[PDB]
Amino acid sequence: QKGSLTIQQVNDLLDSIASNNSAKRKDLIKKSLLQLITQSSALEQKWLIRMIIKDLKLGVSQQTIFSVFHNDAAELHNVTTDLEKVCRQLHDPSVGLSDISITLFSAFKPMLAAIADIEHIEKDMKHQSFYIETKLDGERMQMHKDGDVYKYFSRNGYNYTDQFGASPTEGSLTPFIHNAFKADIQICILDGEMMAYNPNTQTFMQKGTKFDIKRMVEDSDLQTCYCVFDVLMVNNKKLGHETLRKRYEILSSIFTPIPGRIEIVQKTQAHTKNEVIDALNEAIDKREEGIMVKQPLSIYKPDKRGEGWLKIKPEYVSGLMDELDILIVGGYWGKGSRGGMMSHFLCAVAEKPPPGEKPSVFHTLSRVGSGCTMKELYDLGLKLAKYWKPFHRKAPPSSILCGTEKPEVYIEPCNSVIVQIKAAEIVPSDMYKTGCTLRFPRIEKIRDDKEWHECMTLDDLEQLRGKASGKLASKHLYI
Amino acid sequence: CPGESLINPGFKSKKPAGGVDFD
Amino acid sequence: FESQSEDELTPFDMSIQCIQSVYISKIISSDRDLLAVVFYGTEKDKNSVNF
Amino acid sequence: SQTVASHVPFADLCSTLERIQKSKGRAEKIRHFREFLDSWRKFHDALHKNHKDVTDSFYPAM
Amino acid sequence: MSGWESYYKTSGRDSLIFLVDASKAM
Ligand SMILES: *OP(=O)(O)OC[C@H]1O[C@@H](n2cnc3c(N)ncnc32)[C@H](O)[C@@H]1O
Ligand SMILES: [Mg+2]
Repeated sequence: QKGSLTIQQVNDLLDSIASNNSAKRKDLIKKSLLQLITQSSALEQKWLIRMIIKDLKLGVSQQTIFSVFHNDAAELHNVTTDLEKVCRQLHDPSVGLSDISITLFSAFKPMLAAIADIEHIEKDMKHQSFYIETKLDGERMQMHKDGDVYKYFSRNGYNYTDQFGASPTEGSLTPFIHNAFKADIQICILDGEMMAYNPNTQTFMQKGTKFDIKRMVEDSDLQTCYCVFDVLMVNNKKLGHETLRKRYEILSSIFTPIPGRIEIVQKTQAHTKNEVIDALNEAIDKREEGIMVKQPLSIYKPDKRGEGWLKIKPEYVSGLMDELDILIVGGYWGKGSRGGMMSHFLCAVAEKPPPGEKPSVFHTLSRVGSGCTMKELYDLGLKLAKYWKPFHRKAPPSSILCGTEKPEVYIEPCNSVIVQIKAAEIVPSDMYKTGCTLRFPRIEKIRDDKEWHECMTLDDLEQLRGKASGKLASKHLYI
Repeated sequence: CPGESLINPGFKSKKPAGGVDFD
Repeated sequence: FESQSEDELTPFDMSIQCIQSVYISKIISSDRDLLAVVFYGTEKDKNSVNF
Repeated sequence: SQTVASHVPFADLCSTLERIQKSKGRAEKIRHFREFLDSWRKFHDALHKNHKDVTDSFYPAM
Repeated sequence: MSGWESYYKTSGRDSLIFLVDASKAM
């Protein structure tokens, strides 16, 4: 009923757990956890479990905590992304920080983009010229350079310098991009995308979900490329308060691009809606994610969305996508907010039956667990509550055929419902019987008018997959 | 179960040797 | 550690005698078996869990 | 190298978090967090009265 | 030092639902 641990002791034990996980020693993890268990109460252990899983569910926003701590703490964290500096510098509430700005070797929360409705695009650009560019499918990285020292940070602030190299002697990008920079540039901060490049075809491989640009394989032929679209510091000159025009101009005086390893994204001037629509249609033709629209006179604002940057994707425009009518063949239980109900489901397509017969066998396609309100999920659970059956791996049912992914409970197709799914594209996979799975799947409507025997068929899925190279956005926006 | 050994489980407790006990 | 009668064995002595007897019987009979000895109620401590 | 975290039981932080979670409005949650923070800061001021350079902070709790 | 023990010290509208009984006795 009483513990004997201080905060420092708990931090030390957690540090031991993390370090020993890094060193591949599980005995020490067991010892540390045993000490925590033996020297703590039930409430303390509940909170320790929450801290280890990294979810506390306090109900109070991180912004509220920072505001209580100090008047200017969220601003400092948006620039440093390090709690230690926030807590040390802002110790006395009265004493503030004179000026806070991006600093070398300190991760800053990247500027994001907001969805755009094509009709009012001009109104979003203040009736002026704007930049249109292509959206790249890869990771987001920011690079800090001081002389021969390099550092890399991800979107949320995680260090990636081990992968890309902290010095020209080692890495996957630095030994090749070190000599790209010009003579007069020694200090630099850049923001861009990390991509995979195939030299044989000289083409960017879109990282839908595969070939691990996140961790390049030595034997693979494709290499790592860095497409830069912003500069925030050059030679003790801070560019974050300057306009996008000046930063784009300065970006051409830092490095001379070498194709395949480092590049500058092209921005095209445009001042009409028709230009935006044409760019979107061209992107759909080239099988690309979408386009970005930027305001030339917009300053950089960390962690802020919908200030000067906008994005357009085929999904955001109504009607431009193909939707799939598929059956629900299994279900899964849910987490905290939705605990005692089936939250995510496993869906399957049908097998073309012999002429004049109803489908008998089904092939799993993908799990979908987003796009339904709580009331809709409750109603769906009530409808299918009677027909759920427990799933046994040793005696799988004949009607449903599954790969490596199996449901917790399965329902016979004769008593299930048809669901409409909107997905970005169809990609190969080995966890499902169809050999393919959807990308970004969501439920658009639980069709109460479609019978179970009106489900899609493997033939239709293959036709859709081959029609447009897997991308579900094929036709062009018209106006 | 009954009359089992408390030293070597799975073996029956042997009665001590009694030698010759004339009737 | 208290003896009710002058000519009698304390509980501790009886326990130790029994432990030694079982040890000798095991050595003679089954030498591959595992035995351990633990004490509780003491002032010192020696265990993996640091109880 | 004294530290306030070496003097603060983890039970205090856990109880503060429990009170924050089992509260209705934002005012009460902020109030409990502020009470903890003010106690920590006052103890910090008391502890490091003579020392000149201090790296101690609220980081262990944050 | 005094220790950590000293420092811590530990409108709207009305809704009504009639509920009549449709039994043979009523
Ligand atoms: O959908 P989303 O919020 O992830 O979109 C924003 C992300 O898109 C990536 N990206 C690709 N190309 C660009 C350009 N030119 N400018 C800004 N962002 C870009 C980034 O990863 C971004 O976080
Ligand atoms: Mg992306």
